[PDB]
Amino acid sequence: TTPLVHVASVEKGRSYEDFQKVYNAIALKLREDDEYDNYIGYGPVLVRLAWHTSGTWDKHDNTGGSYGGTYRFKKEFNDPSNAGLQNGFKFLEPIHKEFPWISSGDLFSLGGVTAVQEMQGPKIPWRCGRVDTPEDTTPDNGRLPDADKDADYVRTFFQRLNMNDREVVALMGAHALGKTHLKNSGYEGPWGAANNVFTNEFYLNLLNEDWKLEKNDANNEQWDSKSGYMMLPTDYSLIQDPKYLSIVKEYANDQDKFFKDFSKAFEKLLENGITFPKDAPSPFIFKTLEEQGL
Ligand code: HIF
Repeated sequence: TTPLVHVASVEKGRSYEDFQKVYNAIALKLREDDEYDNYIGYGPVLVRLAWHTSGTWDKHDNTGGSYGGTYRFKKEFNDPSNAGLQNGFKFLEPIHKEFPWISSGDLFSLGGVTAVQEMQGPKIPWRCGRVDTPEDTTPDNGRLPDADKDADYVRTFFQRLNMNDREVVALMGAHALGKTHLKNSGYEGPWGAANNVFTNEFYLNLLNEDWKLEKNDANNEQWDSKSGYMMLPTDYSLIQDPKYLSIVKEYANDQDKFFKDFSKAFEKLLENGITFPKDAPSPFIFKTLEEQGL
């Protein structure tokens, strides 16, 4: 199959204002449904949904990616790697119902951007234009990463998504959000204390906590601290590899730098595989509910 080209196509007649309204609806529901997952809220799962719907991309043939919004098809939403994301999709259902004009890919990705910003993270420029593609364009399961591997695995894995060392380490800071759930992934526990506030806590915890390699109730190894935090073997690999370690230390000591680098890497992740016409609108930077006094 020849390398497909996905050209961004703006939803008919829509502009910044239309998308800010969708952002707002998502942000308002995030505030409303705050009891989810023992009051962590839907922020983390929406970020993970944005990542997993974008992370199926393969730079070699442009298959997968955020463009098609293929997670709406059974093969992909039933991917074992996506266990638990159905909660995020259900959250977005009423949003898509109110704004039926937005594409699935635009909604999934915008959900992640909205969550990060509302959780006090950096502003993440976002571009519209993803177009829904047929069920036969859904990528096969197995493109998302395993968590029981080492640094070499992580480095090699992300090369498929065209991410370098700094981009990988910056992206990983998102694990400051939410937690692992034994029933979903075979891992259990949060990475930090501020589960629904976007900060550089992930890096400080990796470096400052005293970690012990233990077996959880699913008989899988994970690193645990007496504080009640955990790290996946892939997370811990960031301090085992000397190159990753240097970057982890940088972000643990510069919140602004982490925010700026994460913003760039996350937008890149959400845009991989998409060709934006020269005359396409500039990226949108949405105002938070707080900035709008809403
Ligand atoms: C090395 C690559 C990665 C691996 C192996 C990996 C494994 C897991 N990630 Fe995660 N991840 C991102 C966001 C989030 C978020 C948010 C969650 C929390 C979900 C929740 O419902 O709380 C979240 C949960 C989990 C879980 C637990 C799922 C569950 O049990 O519910 C696993 C096992 N992740 C990213 O954005 C990204 C790219 C950077 C940090 C990124 C990279 C990797 N992630």
